[PDB]
Amino acid sequence: MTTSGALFPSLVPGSRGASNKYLVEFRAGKMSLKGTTVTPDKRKGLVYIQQTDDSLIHFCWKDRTSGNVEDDLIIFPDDCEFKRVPQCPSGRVYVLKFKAGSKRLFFWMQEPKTDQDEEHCRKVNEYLNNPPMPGALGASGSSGHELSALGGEGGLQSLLGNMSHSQLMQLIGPAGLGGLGGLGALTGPGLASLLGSSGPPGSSSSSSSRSQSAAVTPSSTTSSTRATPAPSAPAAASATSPSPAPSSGNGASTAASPTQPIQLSDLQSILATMNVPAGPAGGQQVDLASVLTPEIMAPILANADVQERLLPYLPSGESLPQTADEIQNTLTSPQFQQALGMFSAALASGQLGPLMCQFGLPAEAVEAANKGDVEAFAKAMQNNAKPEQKEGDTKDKKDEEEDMSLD
Repeated sequence: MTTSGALFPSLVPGSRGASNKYLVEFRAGKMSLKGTTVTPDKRKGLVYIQQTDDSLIHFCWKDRTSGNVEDDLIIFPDDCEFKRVPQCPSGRVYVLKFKAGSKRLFFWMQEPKTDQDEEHCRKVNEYLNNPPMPGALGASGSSGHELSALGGEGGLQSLLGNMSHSQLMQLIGPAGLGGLGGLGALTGPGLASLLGSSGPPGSSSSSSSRSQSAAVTPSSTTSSTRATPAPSAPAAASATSPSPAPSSGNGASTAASPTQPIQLSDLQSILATMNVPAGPAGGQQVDLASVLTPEIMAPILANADVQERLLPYLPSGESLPQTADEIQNTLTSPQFQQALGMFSAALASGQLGPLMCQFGLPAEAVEAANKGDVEAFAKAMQNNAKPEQKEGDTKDKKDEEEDMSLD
């Protein structure tokens, strides 16, 4: 014997008395590449945020169709930023941008009430900014250097030595530059620190040595002004709340809105070479497939003269359709965007031009196609997407025939 047989304290207790599992949890889904085309993954999902035992932020997305974990990442302090997409009409689409790597995961909120929209964003982005007091960050005071940081070549120099005897002459320019940028900076003011750089009154100097205020006296006496002052109050025109409207960017719409990328043109180019199933010389290739849709492009891309310009410019890893009853009926999306993008490259060069004349496309598109104006070609085919009028059936103005009616 050792004890009794009336044992009870050998079944373990639980918790649920302020012992939370997660830092943040909310209903949201995401978008994914289905090839070159991005599509929403229209499952019910959950995003959640948790802390690691190393004291970093663990971010996770899970399914609610069966309940599976689908994606998870440990994120370092400041390494990501979560923001709402401004191009969204409702506001429910969001983006987690990774500042290292240039990766963007586009999310979409599946919470019904939009009253919590900014509240979830704030809670997420505060944990990405401020971690729950880690000690695993490291230290650097007078050490912390990598002696190579891997291999594969670096671009810190163009050549290690340049072979040039004639290297004494400087590059000649059309004007030059002076000392702008070497102004001296702030050294630490005391006499005007936060004052605004103003000086003392000018009423204290009253010597009266000169009193010149006019020289418009060629006849000497010209004192025709008897007793009529002119204060001259408005020295300049100004407004407290100006609001432009004529706003032009070289055209009254063309670049009048802000279209400048935040380095995104270079970042999307390297991503297209590294992992994204896109083209680095493209972007427009993916968009024009929504404008020049399969119904119009079916007999065009089914012609051999177009295929013989697409096929040799193909980068390998794709095989386009060859007949119109494939293109009009049997498609996904990426294959058509690849076809549209190789088409637009040959069109923009001008050499595809002659075929548009042979197919029988609109005269404004046929003109644009032979120049290489893909923007005007797309606009012409979008505006003239109709037959010989469709905005009323009353274009049938027959007024009888008497046989002798053909001349």
